[PDB]
Amino acid sequence: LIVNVINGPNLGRLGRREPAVYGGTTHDELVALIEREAAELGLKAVVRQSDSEAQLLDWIHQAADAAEPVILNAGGLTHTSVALRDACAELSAPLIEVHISNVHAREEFRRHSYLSPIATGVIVGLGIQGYLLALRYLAEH
Amino acid sequence: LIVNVINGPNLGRLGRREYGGTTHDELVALIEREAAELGLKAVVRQSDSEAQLLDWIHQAADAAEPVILNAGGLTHTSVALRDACAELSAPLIEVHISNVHAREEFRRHSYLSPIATGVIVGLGIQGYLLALRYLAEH
Amino acid sequence: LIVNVINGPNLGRLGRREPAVYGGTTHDELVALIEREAAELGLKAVVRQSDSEAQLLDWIHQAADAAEPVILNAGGLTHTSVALRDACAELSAPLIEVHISNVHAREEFRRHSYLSPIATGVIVGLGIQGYLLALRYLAEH
Amino acid sequence: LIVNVINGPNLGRLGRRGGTTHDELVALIEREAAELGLKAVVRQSDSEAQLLDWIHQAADAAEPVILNAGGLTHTSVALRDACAELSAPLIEVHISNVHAREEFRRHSYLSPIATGVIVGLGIQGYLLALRYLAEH
Amino acid sequence: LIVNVINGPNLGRLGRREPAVYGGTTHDELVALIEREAAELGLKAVVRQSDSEAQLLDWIHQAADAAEPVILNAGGLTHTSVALRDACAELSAPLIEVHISNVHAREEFRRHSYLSPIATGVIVGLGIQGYLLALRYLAEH
Amino acid sequence: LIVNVINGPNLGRLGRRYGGTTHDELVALIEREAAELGLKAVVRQSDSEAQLLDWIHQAADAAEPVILNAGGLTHTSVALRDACAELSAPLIEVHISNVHAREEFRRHSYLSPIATGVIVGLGIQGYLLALRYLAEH
Amino acid sequence: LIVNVINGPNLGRLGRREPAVYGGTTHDELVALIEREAAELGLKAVVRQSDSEAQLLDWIHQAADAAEPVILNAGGLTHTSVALRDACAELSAPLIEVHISNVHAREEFRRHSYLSPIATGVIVGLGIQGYLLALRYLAEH
Amino acid sequence: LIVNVINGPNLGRLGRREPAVYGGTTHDELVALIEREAAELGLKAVVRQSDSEAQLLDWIHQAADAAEPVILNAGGLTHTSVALRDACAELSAPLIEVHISNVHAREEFRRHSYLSPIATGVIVGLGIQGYLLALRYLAEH
Amino acid sequence: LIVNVINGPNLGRLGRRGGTTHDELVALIEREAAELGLKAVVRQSDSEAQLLDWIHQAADAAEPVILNAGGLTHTSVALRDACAELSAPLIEVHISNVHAREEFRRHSYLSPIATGVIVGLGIQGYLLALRYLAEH
Amino acid sequence: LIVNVINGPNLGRLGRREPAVYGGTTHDELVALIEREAAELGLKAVVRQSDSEAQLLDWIHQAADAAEPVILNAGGLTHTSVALRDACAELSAPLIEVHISNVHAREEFRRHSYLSPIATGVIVGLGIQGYLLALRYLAEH
Amino acid sequence: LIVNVINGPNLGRLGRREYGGTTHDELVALIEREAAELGLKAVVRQSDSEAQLLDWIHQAADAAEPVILNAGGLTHTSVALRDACAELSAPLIEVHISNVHAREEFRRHSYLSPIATGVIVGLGIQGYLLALRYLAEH
Amino acid sequence: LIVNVINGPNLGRLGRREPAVYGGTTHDELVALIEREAAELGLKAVVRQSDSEAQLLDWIHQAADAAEPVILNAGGLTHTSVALRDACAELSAPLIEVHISNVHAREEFRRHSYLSPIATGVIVGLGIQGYLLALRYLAEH
Ligand SMILES: O=C(O)c1cc(NCc2cccc([N+](=O)[O-])c2)cc(C(=O)O)c1
Ligand SMILES: O=C(O)c1cc(NCc2cccc([N+](=O)[O-])c2)cc(C(=O)O)c1
Ligand SMILES: O=C(O)c1cc(NCc2cccc([N+](=O)[O-])c2)cc(C(=O)O)c1
Ligand SMILES: O=C(O)c1cc(NCc2cccc([N+](=O)[O-])c2)cc(C(=O)O)c1
Ligand SMILES: O=C(O)c1cc(NCc2cccc([N+](=O)[O-])c2)cc(C(=O)O)c1
Ligand SMILES: O=C(O)c1cc(NCc2cccc([N+](=O)[O-])c2)cc(C(=O)O)c1
Ligand SMILES: O=C(O)c1cc(NCc2cccc([N+](=O)[O-])c2)cc(C(=O)O)c1
Ligand SMILES: O=C(O)c1cc(NCc2cccc([N+](=O)[O-])c2)cc(C(=O)O)c1
Ligand SMILES: O=C(O)c1cc(NCc2cccc([N+](=O)[O-])c2)cc(C(=O)O)c1
Ligand SMILES: O=C(O)c1cc(NCc2cccc([N+](=O)[O-])c2)cc(C(=O)O)c1
Repeated sequence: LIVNVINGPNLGRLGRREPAVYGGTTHDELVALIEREAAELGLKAVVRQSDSEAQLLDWIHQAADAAEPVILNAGGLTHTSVALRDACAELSAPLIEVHISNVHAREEFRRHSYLSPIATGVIVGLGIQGYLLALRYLAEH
Repeated sequence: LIVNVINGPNLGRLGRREYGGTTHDELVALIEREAAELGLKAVVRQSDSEAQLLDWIHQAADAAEPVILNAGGLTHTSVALRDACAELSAPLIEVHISNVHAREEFRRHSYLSPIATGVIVGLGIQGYLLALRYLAEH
Repeated sequence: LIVNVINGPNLGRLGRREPAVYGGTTHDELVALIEREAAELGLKAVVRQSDSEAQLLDWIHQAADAAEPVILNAGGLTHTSVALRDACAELSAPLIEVHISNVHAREEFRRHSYLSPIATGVIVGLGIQGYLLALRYLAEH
Repeated sequence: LIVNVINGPNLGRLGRRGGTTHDELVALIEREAAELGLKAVVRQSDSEAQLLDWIHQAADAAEPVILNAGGLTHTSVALRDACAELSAPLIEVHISNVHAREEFRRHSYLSPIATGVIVGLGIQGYLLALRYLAEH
Repeated sequence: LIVNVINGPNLGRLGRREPAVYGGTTHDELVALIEREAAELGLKAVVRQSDSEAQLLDWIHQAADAAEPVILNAGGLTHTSVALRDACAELSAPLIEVHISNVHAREEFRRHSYLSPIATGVIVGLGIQGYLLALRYLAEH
Repeated sequence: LIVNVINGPNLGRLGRRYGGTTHDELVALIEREAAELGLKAVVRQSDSEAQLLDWIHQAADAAEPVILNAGGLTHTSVALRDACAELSAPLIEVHISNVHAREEFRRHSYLSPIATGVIVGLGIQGYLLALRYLAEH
Repeated sequence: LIVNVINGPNLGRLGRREPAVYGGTTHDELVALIEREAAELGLKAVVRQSDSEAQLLDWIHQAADAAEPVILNAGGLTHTSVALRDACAELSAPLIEVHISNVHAREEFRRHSYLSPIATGVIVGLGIQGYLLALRYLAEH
Repeated sequence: LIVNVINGPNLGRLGRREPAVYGGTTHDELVALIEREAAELGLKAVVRQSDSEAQLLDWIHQAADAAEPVILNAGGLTHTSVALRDACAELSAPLIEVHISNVHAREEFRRHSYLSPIATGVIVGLGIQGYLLALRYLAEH
Repeated sequence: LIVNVINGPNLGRLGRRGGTTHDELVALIEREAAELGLKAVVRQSDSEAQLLDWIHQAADAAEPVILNAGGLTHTSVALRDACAELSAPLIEVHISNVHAREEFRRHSYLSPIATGVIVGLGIQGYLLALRYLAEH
Repeated sequence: LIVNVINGPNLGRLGRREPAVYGGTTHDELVALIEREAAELGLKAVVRQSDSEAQLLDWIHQAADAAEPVILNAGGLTHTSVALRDACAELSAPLIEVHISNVHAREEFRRHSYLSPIATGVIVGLGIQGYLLALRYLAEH
Repeated sequence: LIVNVINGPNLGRLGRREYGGTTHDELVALIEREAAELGLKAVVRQSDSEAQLLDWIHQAADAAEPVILNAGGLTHTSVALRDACAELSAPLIEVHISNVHAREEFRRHSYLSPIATGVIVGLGIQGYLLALRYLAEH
Repeated sequence: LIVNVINGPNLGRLGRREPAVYGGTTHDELVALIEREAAELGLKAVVRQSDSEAQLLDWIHQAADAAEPVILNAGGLTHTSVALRDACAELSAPLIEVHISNVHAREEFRRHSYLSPIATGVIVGLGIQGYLLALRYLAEH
């Protein structure tokens, strides 16, 4: 089973920026770390990142079409794109929203999510380890 | 390293009446075994009483011990619980079995989330094990 | 047929005082007034009062295991206790919420109820006799 | 003592998508009324104007009112006003549990100036309203 | 110049109630007072009351058709009817909203009028005298 | 295959200050189209909530569809909504003007959540297009 | 009987420009008309204007101590000043709020008044004549 | 006469995803169906779809300079995009906002729109036929 | 001549991560109240039901109350109703300035029914409130 | 050590209207009491009152320059004057807000204060003693 | 060519700030020199008195003189100000020294902004100099 | 010394329609004035426009990485885009927001900006000159 991990706006600048907020692991490094861990779990992971909403929707259609699960961290889109939420609503396989930071201890507007109500589950504020714990849930279903 | 798992009211009624599946005494064994398997000691206690929860959260404060907590309904009502928890130096992880952001609008706000290290929602009984794992690393 | 009447915080000092917004009847004379009406319609009503939210929950628990119906007047907790709502959600058997005073005349915080949406029905502002009226609903189903 | 039972718009439709038509409820009420020594005058209208005149008449004659106003329960100040004048008890009644439903059904204009409220106890709620009046 | 005085629902009950609100004058006397003042001011006045919205809507249509000013006290309808407002918005002549009591000192729900924004002017809380001040406004324009 | 077209408060006043064209021209226009489509259309207009509620009850009992333009009652009357909810056949809300370009209070509608669909701002043809949707159900 | 007419900030600017929002009558001409009208009514009108809040407080204080009625158009202070409210609260004689323009046909902030809920009545939109009308209310006490 | 029919994010999935509403007609077919209807009415219907907000913006820019009509189903963007609204306001030919499903009967955030207050009119909940319906309006006016 | 000083949830934790412990607090309050002609009973509980019992006893005994209900200030309708019953003065004290804090701390169920409130003046609040009671 | 007791609008009229609510103590009796109290404690109280916002500003500016502590009862301006807050935030010394009446048992608009969030503390509802209690806090720091 | 620079409450206190480091006296001299460098005359006044502010605004209205106004807190609280300012027929520029959008919620609404020609915020005392430069060109 | 001037969606069509709300000067003419002016200050301006949020985020990343200041008119995204705010938050050099029109004289949705609270400052309503007055600030530091 393939499992898509999809990262949204600004997330390709992970590690080089905001290390005190998002940890020091880079995104090139995130991919490898997650690839390694899906393998160990008997899963295969496609980890991708984009600053373009249109790209994100395309990858979401692709997963919806393959019946593939999806670990999504939309960055700021989470609280703004109806378009995104509509795309993830097609997903037969489970959907796990992840955010490295604790969205709830942060600005007011980061506390409302157009995606949370249609997701299997959500993990927030557990750093980069939030992706791996998401794989783990999927590997068990 | 001792890890505190705390379950708020009505959580003694787990399993009985439908999600999963698992009962409370069962959940105790899953977590307890998983924890040791990770090299951790876990006490798991449930309570229908705010004062009992506050007491456990005080004892864990004094003891600098990490806390994992499904406070339940009190998540959305209790300022006392929130202030009890703010004292914690060790990580605190909020766990909810169901996906609360897909429920009534009043479970969509949590007094605990903004003072918590992290939050895990909608992943079932597995949530606890995942919190246990995060703690094993930090 | 075993009907449960539960009374939450502050109702213990009924009659006693204040007696003008709730009326003359004591808590003990309430038990007895119900206990008799319980007979007059053929059921065996259990009446209990506690200021402790936890006792109440324990009692709602029992009634759920027993599949026994519930008449509930949970003082102020009505408006602030999700856990009390949650425990009441479990009732196979009917739940009648009763408030002695017309809570819709009183302060605004008193005009929303967490219990109201998961209850079979609500009786409000018919005084002490409202408990009795709801005993009669249970007789008829 | 003549208790008035007034029923609002759409309530003549009773029994359609309790198969109790309006006409049947009038008989279940009138029985219980006298099975308690009271005269119950049960009426229905789709006209706000009409209901307002009915409440006028009860106002002018110190008679108790049991009111299920339907929609107008949430919309009508003119109805709130008229029911304010009732010196005798007013008991607002609704067959379904309005709190289990849409948010707009959760506010009532009537509830605050009413003596008491019965909700979602089906049709026996009208009857219970009477038993209360039975005690005055 | 014919001027229209229209009164909404419950306004036939002037005399009752409260005598505290409201005041002493019955609808009849008010009707008689208005006609007296209107002649005295050199205008003909037609005072009608109804508890019926459609009835009030027709009285307004005719005033639109005839280019007659209206002095309007709609009772509750002030705060609830788009129909009435829509209808009054067709009046080419002046429209003066009048209320007997001080609606800004009463229930929050009375502090909003659908008519106020499309009226020429508004007089409130000045009792029965209000109609006669409205009258005077109309006579000078 | 009958379609009820019901207009609400004020729409009697059409053509004398929606668009031009009178109410009488409207009924005429709606019939010719309904016939052009193998439908019979009964177009009535009241100012009374009572009169409307009643027509809705009749369409309910007869399982006829309704094109409704309730005027201001769209935004005020829960009564009108409950009667409309009874309908088993389609219900199509229509407005002549664009209710979303006007005052705020006109931008929420008690009917829309329980209607099949809504047509706003396309003037009088708004009714015509609605019948045509009913033609293909 | 002494009657006090008090105009708040900007109302010294009356007549000049001249707005079609307010009349072409200057604030001087307004004084003349009121005192004149009051004389015809057998009242004695003192008409004063200020841009200073504190000065309006002093005049209200002075009206309170002499138990004289007040016709008030506080301009915009209506909407912002609690201090004016508290000072007007202590009047025993009537207080009639007057605005030249219809303030419900205007912007949102002009549609709440700190004063309305404590005034005897309010006249809004009838132009300069509103002051004369309020005089008539007062002449008839 | 050229009419532009513009479909927003996720409308490429038309037919493949949840059919209760939006139906079982794919996007390809709709273009055929729209194209045929235009022939019948003596119109040329250009039908296009993009997940790219910038691609939509460009198409709407073009429709403006050409003064061509626009039928627009912007999907989610309806509720989240100001850029879209602004470009649309900029059109001089009519703009019919079309939505396949009854937006007003779903989640509250689908109940407010950016485009509607600047649209000629709006069609909702009439399925794929809305688009045919909007064409008819355009054919006559 | 008795004053009740009742302390809510978490306040048993004082001086531990403010400085002054709860045992110091009682010490301070008792002496100062003695210095004023009063006798002060200073109780503290994390349990809502116990606070109710302490407020009940005081309503019965017509003794004044000083109350730092902790978080219970913003959640407990029960507690408030219990305090509504008090006939002698009810003074609300918070050690910190609850208005410079989170939004939910800027609203109290209690304040609207207390004689008055003292906020943000640390431990001296209690003593200050004892001094309002000496004078009445 | 000098303490600034500043009283806002209407407070000059203490001891006159509204003996219930504000007490029987006059402002002159207040200025005296506070002065005697200061002596007993080792402080020198400077008590001033004004209905003028510009004046209170002046006074707070002066306290700021002298790094003197301020006890302020701002009257209405508590709820309205951002300019007041601004001047107060400049104080190095403690700032204790005082209200004679329990503002939290009165109109909602008094329930919220611009100053409270930047005050050392607030004492409300204890009548005139509240000024002496504030003094006494400043005597210990 | 006369330009009115009007400073509202608390602005007499610049330099004993918390808001730059320059004083009101000094700012008066900055502005005057720049205005003259720009072919203009700037009258710079500050008052803590709303009534005073209205007067100057009345005068500049009657003179059809443009206005640079930094109204302090009154920006958020005075309709009387809004009203006085609406009368001006020459441009009105609202200036603030500090970024108001980055502070309290109450600072994010203005009675003036809606009827100002334009607004300049966050750019320090320099905001006054640029405002002048716009009036210099139009 | 590089200064990035970056313009959002729709800004390409500057000059063309409008010339009322923001207009007259085309985007090219704009690029020329800014350049002519940036030089006279001893700066170099890079002026780019785009309809694409991704592209906009890309240019902010570049400025962010280069430590160059940014004058940004994001247009609509001012109000809608978290990701752009997060991208802007990483800049270490001043960020200045500019809008040609006065955004506070317009619709309510335009009266809130995600970037103002993280910008150095904002210039609004001075049209094109805003940009030139923004360079001028940068030249001073
Ligand atoms: O807006 C949000 O809720 C949000 C946005 C983002 N944006 C992505 C981002 C923002 C700033 C900087 C980076 N980065 O990785 O350099 C990445 C992340 C997160 C999170 O993972 O917790 C949450
Ligand atoms: O309101 C909540 O946030 C909440 C409350 C609760 N309450 C405990 C509870 C309520 C109903 C039923 C059970 N149960 O386990 O049978 C347990 C649980 C959960 C959860 O982890 O899904 C979330
Ligand atoms: O929060 C409520 O709506 C509520 C609270 C209460 N509180 C219980 C209570 C409070 C104060 C005093 C008494 N009592 O028994 O004198 C009882 C009662 C009722 C009622 O039955 O109408 C309703
Ligand atoms: O809701 C209102 O704004 C309103 C309603 C009404 N309703 C008419 C009314 C209601 C109850 C009783 C009577 N009456 O005359 O006994 C009359 C009047 C007035 C008024 O003239 O101040 C204002
Ligand atoms: O409040 C509304 O949404 C509303 C009210 C109405 N009211 C009907 C109406 C009011 C005033 C005048 C007329 N007329 O035809 O002269 C008709 C119509 C429409 C519409 O179809 O756009 C919408
Ligand atoms: O804010 C208000 O409600 C308000 C303000 C004012 N402001 C006083 C004012 C503003 C602009 C111009 C003038 N004037 O007379 O030159 C006077 C007047 C009126 C009114 O009398 O209708 C209402
Ligand atoms: O609900 C509140 O705003 C509140 C809560 C509390 N909670 C009591 C508390 C919580 C955590 C720690 C302690 N403590 O022992 O220092 C005390 C205190 C205060 C106060 O006195 O300012 C105010
Ligand atoms: O608006 C307020 O919160 C407010 C206003 C005021 N206004 C002062 C005031 C109003 C009416 C009468 C008097 N007085 O001194 O006779 C004084 C006082 C108080 C208080 O000390 O509790 C509180
Ligand atoms: O309320 C505002 O938006 C506001 C208030 C003020 N108040 C003036 C002020 C308040 C406190 C302290 C000072 N000062 O001179 O140190 C000045 C200034 C400014 C500004 O120029 O950016 C903005
Ligand atoms: O919503 C805004 O804050 C906003 C949006 C926009 N949208 C950009 C835009 C919209 C329509 C037309 C054009 N144009 O240049 O033709 C440009 C501009 C401006 C401004 O520069 O004042 C401000």
